[PDB]
Amino acid sequence: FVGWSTDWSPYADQSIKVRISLKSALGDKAYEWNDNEMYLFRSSVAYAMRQYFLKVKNQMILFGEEDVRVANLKPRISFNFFVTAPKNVSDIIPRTEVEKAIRMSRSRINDAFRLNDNSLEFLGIQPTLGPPNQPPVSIWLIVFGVVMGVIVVGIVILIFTGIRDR
Amino acid sequence: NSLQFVFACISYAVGLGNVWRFPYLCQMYGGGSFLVPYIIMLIVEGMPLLYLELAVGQRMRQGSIGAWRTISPYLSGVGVASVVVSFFLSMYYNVINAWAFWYLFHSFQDPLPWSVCPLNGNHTGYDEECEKASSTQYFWYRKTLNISPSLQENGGVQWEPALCLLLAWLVVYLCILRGTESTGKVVYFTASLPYCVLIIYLIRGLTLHGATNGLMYMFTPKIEQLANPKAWINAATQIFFSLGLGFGSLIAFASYNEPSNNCQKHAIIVSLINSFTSIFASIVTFSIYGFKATFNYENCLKKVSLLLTNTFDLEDGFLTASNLEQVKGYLASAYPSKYSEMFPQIKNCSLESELDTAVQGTGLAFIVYTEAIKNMEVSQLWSVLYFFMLLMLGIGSMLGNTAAILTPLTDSKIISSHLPKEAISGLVCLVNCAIGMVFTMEAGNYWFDIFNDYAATLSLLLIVLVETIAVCYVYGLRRFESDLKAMTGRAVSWYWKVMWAGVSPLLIVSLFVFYLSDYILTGTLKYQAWDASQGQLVTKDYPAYALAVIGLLVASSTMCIPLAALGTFVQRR
Ligand SMILES: *[C@@H]1O[C@H](CO)[C@@H](O[C@@H]2O[C@H](CO)[C@@H](O[C@@H]3O[C@H](CO[C@H]4O[C@H](CO[C@H]5O[C@H](CO)[C@@H](O)[C@H](O)[C@@H]5O)[C@@H](O)[C@H](O[C@H]5O[C@H](CO)[C@@H](O)[C@H](O)[C@@H]5O)[C@@H]4O)[C@@H](O)[C@H](O[C@H]4O[C@H](CO)[C@@H](O)[C@H](O)[C@@H]4O)[C@@H]3O)[C@H](O)[C@H]2NC(C)=O)[C@H](O)[C@H]1NC(C)=O
Ligand SMILES: *[C@@H]1O[C@H](CO)[C@@H](O)[C@H](O)[C@H]1NC(C)=O
Ligand SMILES: *[C@@H]1O[C@H](CO)[C@@H](O)[C@H](O)[C@H]1NC(C)=O
Ligand SMILES: *[C@H]1O[C@H](CO)[C@@H](O)[C@H](O)[C@H]1NC(C)=O
Ligand SMILES: O=C(O)[C@@H]1CCCCN1
Ligand SMILES: [Cl-]
Repeated sequence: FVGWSTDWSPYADQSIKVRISLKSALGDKAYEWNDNEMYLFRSSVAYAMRQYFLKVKNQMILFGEEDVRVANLKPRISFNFFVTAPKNVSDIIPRTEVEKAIRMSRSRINDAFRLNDNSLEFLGIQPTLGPPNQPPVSIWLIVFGVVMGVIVVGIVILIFTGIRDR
Repeated sequence: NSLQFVFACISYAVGLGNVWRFPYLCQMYGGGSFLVPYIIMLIVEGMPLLYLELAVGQRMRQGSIGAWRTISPYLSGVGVASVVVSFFLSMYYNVINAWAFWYLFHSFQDPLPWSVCPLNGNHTGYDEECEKASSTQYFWYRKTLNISPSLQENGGVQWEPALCLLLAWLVVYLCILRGTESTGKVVYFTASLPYCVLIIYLIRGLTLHGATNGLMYMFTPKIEQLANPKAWINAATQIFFSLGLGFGSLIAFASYNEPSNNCQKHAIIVSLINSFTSIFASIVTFSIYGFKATFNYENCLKKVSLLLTNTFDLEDGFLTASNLEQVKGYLASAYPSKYSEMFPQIKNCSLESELDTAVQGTGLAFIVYTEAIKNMEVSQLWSVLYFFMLLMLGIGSMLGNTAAILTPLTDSKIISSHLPKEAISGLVCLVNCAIGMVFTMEAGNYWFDIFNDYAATLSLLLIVLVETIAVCYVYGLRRFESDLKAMTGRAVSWYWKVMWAGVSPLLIVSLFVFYLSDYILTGTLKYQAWDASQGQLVTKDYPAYALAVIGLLVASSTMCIPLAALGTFVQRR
């Protein structure tokens, strides 16, 4: 292939792509995605990184809103962000750790924007719906047993009474 | 005495053929394209032949076999055959009741089984087949029947449907043993509860989004598919199966009536009430069906819009259903290199195709009404109420059919002098339940399809044809008219004579000829089969062994007449 693309970089593997759908989850009464919303999103991501590094690796790292670098913003509200070291740009947190951090505190990020796991897609982090706990044994089997028992008792008593009468 | 007889006939006629069979028969054959022949086949075939049955029941004042033997010995076989058909009906009809029982027992759960699809296995999404189809369709085809992909593939006897069928037959036997004349308050109750439940479901069914689409599909008589002879055949056979013509129990019911009674009013009233009940139930069912089709169309449009938006980086709400083609053209005009990749992937969906292929088959009523229940507020109560109305209808119809089966057996002194009637009825129920286990297999729904379409479908036409020729030409229509006039004071109207003598037999013969010609020209009988991978219904040719059963079911009952004639001729010589 002759030529080059101005979008590939050796550190582009560590980027995480976010896609946001404001007008589908909220319909009306939906805020616009201006720079303040991006600031809040970067603050939320930095908070998630702090929580992960505090509750797992037991390291106190002072992330900030400037350590979540964002590119390729588009009217769909779909961009690519990566989290670097607190005061050292050359160091990029590997994508696995960022994904674990997002998984740990995805509910808080969802609540900060009033989105629910479908209008805030991280394109690589998929949520878990939750196991559908089962009733004790089976309601239908119990009901069928009761009905069959009463029907059999009725049949037996009717046959016995008819035989005894004649 | 008029109320007793009229309500007995109504309770016999109004059953699962009105609420269950009519909706899916209408859906299968084009909706309006099926409704126009139905009415056309009701004025010509329903009323005159029902009136003829009731008059033969009165003027003979004997049973079916007794009447058709007293008219002429060479004809007594048509009394025997009219029993055999009932047998086959009672062989499979109960399966429907079993299904309702199943759907009742899975109605006391907060997470209704047909409401939410099971988890895929990652615990992050839904099942592939449960997503391609609906939750109701997945429950009906997999959780209820566990239908095999083809008729050639069958497993063992599914124990849950077998137990449900056993319970239904036990209930029928208990109803047989318990009551025979205590239907006093029942006729006051069992005739209004189905109408009340259908009224409730109509009140819900006419406020759903896109209900008018369903009504428009129901009432539009598409001329293109109106030329199908199978539609006319199915309309006539459904009329006969819903009125009970050919089963021979209407003759027995009219045998107990006074000869100074108006059977012209009663026949007209019964036929009109049956037609109105069928139309009302089908209206509710098709309103819910139209809601389903509209929902599927909207879902497909939303999926296509989401597919385009996630790729072209369009705004969240920019791409709507009102500006889809234009934006598609705009996107295509913007750059074709990107559009070329996914052009196969973009799917075309329209209301018409969804309406033809949303839901179809013998489970149309169950799927549609479970969907409607899942869209209620207290789903459990409405599900219980509907599947209890359905249970009452099925139980009443089966009581009528089994009485028609059993009366000749009880009247036979050879059997009545050896075993009690309680044992004869027990043996009949046991034989029927044991034979009906073939409908509980993995491929049992296909055998149910065969019996629902051939066991009591065309034999009822030939039986009624033989009966009307017997009444008109062998007995003598002038003698019959004189006897009826002496019995009731009023001579039969000229219209009834015209429909008895020439019009109805000629129409039946023409229908038979058209059906035979169509079958010969096509040369390939096909059935619908579930496809879970595609999640829809596909057409497959019947195997070699399924045609033998299809032929025998009709052949035994129909050929029981000429064999009896040959036997009588041999006995004479
Ligand atoms: C901001 O963040 C950035 C991150 O982006 C951070 O920059 C990093 O800083 C660290 C610390 O200084 C650097 O680590 C140093 O790397 C020096 C480079 O020389 C080595 O380079 C190769 C590294 O590969 C390592 O890992 C592989 C895989 O595990 C392993 O196989 C290697 O052996 C090595 O451990 C390495 O290949 C290379 O090889 C030499 O030797 C081989 C024979 O083994 C020979 O064949 C080669 O030809 C070559 O000669 C070489 O080893 C390295 O010199 C340096 O090591 C010295 O110090 C350490 C102690 O710190 C001693 O243990 C060691 O013996 C040496 O004395 C150290 O490893 C890292 O490279 C930077 N990364 C980048 C991208 O810049 C900044 O520091 C941050 N800034 C702030 C302010 O925080
Ligand atoms: C979810 O399950 C499917 C199999 O149906 C599998 O292909 C896919 O990789 C699974 N997803 C994840 C995140 O593991
Ligand atoms: C949809 O319509 C287009 C144009 O009529 C056609 O080329 C295509 O085959 C159809 N089906 C799909 C799945 O795209
Ligand atoms: C899905 O599963 C994950 C663990 O695999 C769990 O943390 C998460 O809470 C689940 N989602 C629910 C229960 O809604
Ligand atoms: O409408 C029904 O379901 C019944 C079936 C048996 C004959 C009478 N009609
Ligand atoms: Cl009908």
